[PDB]
Amino acid sequence: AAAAAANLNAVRETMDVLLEISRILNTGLDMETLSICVRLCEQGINPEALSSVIKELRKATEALK
Amino acid sequence: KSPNVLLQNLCCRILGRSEADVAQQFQYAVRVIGSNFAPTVERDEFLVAEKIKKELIRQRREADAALFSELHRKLHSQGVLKNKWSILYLLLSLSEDPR
Amino acid sequence: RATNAQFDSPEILRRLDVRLLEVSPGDTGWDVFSLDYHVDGPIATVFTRECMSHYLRVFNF
Repeated sequence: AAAAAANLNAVRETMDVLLEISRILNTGLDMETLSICVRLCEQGINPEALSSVIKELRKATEALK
Repeated sequence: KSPNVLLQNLCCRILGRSEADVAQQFQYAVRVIGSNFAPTVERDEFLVAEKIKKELIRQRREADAALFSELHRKLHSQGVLKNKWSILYLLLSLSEDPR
Repeated sequence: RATNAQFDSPEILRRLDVRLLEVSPGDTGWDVFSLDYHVDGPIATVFTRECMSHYLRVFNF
């Protein structure tokens, strides 16, 4: 109602503060991928396993070109 | 969201392709993520936060080390996350120094 | 022990060591090369701990 629109506002705050953390450390991810990894993290996911996929997807965007 | 479509959704952000253009990369994602869908280590947010500070020292900046304290304050302030260790270890592990 | 710092006291050069910086995804040894002098006892107050943390920042420059 109201607290769930404050929730919907606090999630747009959370992606922005994680975008700030993503840019100051100079990671490869942009804002569009960053909204997917958090959805993966709410269900529970191993970041050691996700990082091995992320270091291959971005190295396979120019191996199918 | 189902995980099988969510990993495909990751594959469509990284590779700019349709969800049926690319299924080899999506197959490698289903290959790796499966049977390790839970973290393999003990976790707390505090240790990886104090290593993100160690990461900001490595790039020769200490003003962001005190800005990142308030950026991690906002995460505790909202409380809309399930795992705050996991995304932060991911963003730490994918880092790179510009030198 | 191949230069003009062999003529100094052995204790001071002995306590020096190379240290690898805390946390690093794979990159040059230039970013993670450091030195650490071991010191204990009474003079650890004159050689203040926080002052060593600033000394490494001078050392990087």
